[PDB]
Amino acid sequence: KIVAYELKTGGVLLHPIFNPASHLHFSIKHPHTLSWEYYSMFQCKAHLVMRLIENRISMEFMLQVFNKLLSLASTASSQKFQSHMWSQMLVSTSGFLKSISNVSGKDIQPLIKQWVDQSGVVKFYGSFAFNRKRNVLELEIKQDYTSPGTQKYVGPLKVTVQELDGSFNHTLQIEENSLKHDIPCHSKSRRNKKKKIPLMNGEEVDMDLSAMDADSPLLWIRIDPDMSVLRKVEFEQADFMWQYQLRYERDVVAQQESILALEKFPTPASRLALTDILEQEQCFYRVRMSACFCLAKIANSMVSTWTGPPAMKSLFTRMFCCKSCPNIVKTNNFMSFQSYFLQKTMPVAMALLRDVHNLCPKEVLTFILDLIKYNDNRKNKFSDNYYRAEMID
Amino acid sequence: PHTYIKTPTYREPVSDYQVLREKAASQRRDVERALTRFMAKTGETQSLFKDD
Repeated sequence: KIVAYELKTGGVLLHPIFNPASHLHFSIKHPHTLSWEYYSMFQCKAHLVMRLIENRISMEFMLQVFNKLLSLASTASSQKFQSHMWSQMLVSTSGFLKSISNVSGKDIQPLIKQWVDQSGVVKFYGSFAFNRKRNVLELEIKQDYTSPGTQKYVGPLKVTVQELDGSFNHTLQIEENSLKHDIPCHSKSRRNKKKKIPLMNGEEVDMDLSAMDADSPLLWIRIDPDMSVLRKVEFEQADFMWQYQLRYERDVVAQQESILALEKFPTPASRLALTDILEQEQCFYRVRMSACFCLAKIANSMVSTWTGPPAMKSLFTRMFCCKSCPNIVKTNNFMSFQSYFLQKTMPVAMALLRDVHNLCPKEVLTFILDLIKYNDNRKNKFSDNYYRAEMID
Repeated sequence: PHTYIKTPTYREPVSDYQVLREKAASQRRDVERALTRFMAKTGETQSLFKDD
């Protein structure tokens, strides 16, 4: 939301100094002259910058800062002196930074100078190349700092590389003149023997390594995984790396960004990846709800190649319909709250299917109308208004 | 085998889940269509098309 708004119009400036922001058509000196979208993005950017301050100075020290502010205010709140002490209930920026420096011993003045006083987000364009001879991974990260909303980042940058030997984090120092970052790569001895490949968490899984390159061990790369800067990343992986990142990652933001990047690769391996995500309980439900729409877009792009039925129809009849009647939907029992959301989002994405003539097929429209006719809600303890409203959608 | 002995018969029962779902669905759709057409005809009405 904030990178869309700041690249759209100028930027949000937390803590201005009194104009400080002349790129935008109102004055930021008073709350009653702000646009309402600017007020909303102001609150949004403020809580993300506080998450960044928690990233630099750990969460227990952050809660100690907040407790110190509240305790000064509550010793202030019981005095009777007319504001000799009632102004300890008012916080400022300098007092907040001083309380942070009191509890931690680190000051955050570079982070405050970059993300508060400066009003911009950063844009990262990354591309890699694997050097087989020296066994290194040559990243190439360049910033677009000449757009109207952008600024230049010179700090450190975390990158997480999943190779066959596991998941390794690397810190890159991205100075102004930097372009190529050579990080080292590990072995490929988990392709010699079939062993399980260890993940970002402690677990390990069986991966189908037939799509991987023979010479490179690395399975996927993520630039800034923890969202530790206010950034927009445009990484150029290979399509099998996006499919491996969709399947076997233990991070929902990486599964979402792989869904978002698989729309450019309409190959049938990506259709298999999104269909395996859709069938998979123990995936987070908002990833499957995105995979519905991604599968609809991919299915629209590979018409005159699609083999069987329309997308997600057989999957809908496998998950939510009767075993004896495929075209009759099961009676509504909405007590699971994840297959309820997936059930009410799957025909909405299924209706975006189009034939070679650019008209929605009469197999999906008939399916949606049979979902509407055979709807029986006399048996669940929950209402049907959102599911029926999504059927109209 | 019929002169002196008699046993009763019953009507054919339709215990099929498919046709029971179809019967309940079509009866619900027909009664709600009849109700909404009756209530739109005996009151103030709107129309998506001109004089419809």
